[PDB]
Amino acid sequence: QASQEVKNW
Amino acid sequence: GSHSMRYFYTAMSRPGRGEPRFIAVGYVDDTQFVRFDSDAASPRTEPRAPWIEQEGPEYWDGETRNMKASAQTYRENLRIALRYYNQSEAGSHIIQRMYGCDLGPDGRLLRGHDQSAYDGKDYIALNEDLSSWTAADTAAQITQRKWEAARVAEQLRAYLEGLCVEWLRRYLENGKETLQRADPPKTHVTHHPISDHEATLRCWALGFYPAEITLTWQRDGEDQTQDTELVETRPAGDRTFQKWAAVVVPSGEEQRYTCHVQHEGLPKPLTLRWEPH
Amino acid sequence: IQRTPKIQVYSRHPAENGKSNFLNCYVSGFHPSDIEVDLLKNGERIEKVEHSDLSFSKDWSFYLLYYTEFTPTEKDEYACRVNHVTLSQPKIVKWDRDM
Repeated sequence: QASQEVKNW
Repeated sequence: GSHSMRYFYTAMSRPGRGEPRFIAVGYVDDTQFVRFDSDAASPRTEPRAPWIEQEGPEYWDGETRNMKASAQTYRENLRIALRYYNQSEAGSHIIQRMYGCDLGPDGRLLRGHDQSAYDGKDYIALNEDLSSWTAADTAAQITQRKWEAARVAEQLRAYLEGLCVEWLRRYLENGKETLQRADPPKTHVTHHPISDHEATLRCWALGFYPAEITLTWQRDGEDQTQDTELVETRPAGDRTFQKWAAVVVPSGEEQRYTCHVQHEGLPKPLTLRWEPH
Repeated sequence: IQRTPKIQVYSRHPAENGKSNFLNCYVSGFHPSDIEVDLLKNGERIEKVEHSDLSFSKDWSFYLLYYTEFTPTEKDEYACRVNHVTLSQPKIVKWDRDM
């Protein structure tokens, strides 16, 4: 299961 | 033995030809099992290994939702990078990310990874401690400070120690008959005359899994790394791998050369010679 | 900043004229990701060719596997054609049953 992206660069 | 799960993201901008593309793939050890391509008509996270197809709709629908969002996130990340590096919108650029967990033989988490790149070079990486970052340049230091203040490392640490390790053990069970089964290599040596005074000895290793392998050529027991053509380990297309190593030898000296094969699916290192008979 | 691809053309199994096999063309170690790969039969493009999902290695260089079902013969010539930004011209690697 993929990780959810919580922030932008 | 040791296992791992990795995710690989690729986000590519293509100014004046279309929206940025996002491609993502999932691996258990050396076996791809899921994929997502934002360029598909109906972008969906799809299965790429048989043992993963048994998961229900909530799994496939949730992964699809996450990737659709991830694509939009890397669309924004590509724009933000233009700012940090003061680059125009005319150039094509790539962001890459690979992250995942390494299980030890005891099945407890051994290490987590999360690294990112911009146009093929290191950008920022989660250090081994899973709490701090390593930035490659001043632009990444902007990202670092934001992720420090936003306590991002902690959300990642939690994923690597938790869901990543759990799903990896889940996957390892669902497909143990292929994933926890090592396939030793089928090996042999071939002879190919180059002239009437020289020949190529090629040591073959076929149909092995996992991909990690060691092929060396010895002459009278002395390694010949400096004279060995070693090709890169390649996929066979059926989830096993191939590799060969060759040396150019003078006619008559063939039987002085030995091939040594190391692969975890082998009881013992093999020692081979050309068997002309 | 730009990495040219390594190419390898080979069959899935040791080739045996008249017996069905798979034709592979593995491109790896390249950057950026924009690459074009064709499987050739007698210099012409083979139609239904499939390829892996874009992935990359530990050094960020990309890799792809293009493949297709084929039956080797003694008359037919097979090859791989690759176009990349690092190439002034499409690079052709002929298929040799010995490599």
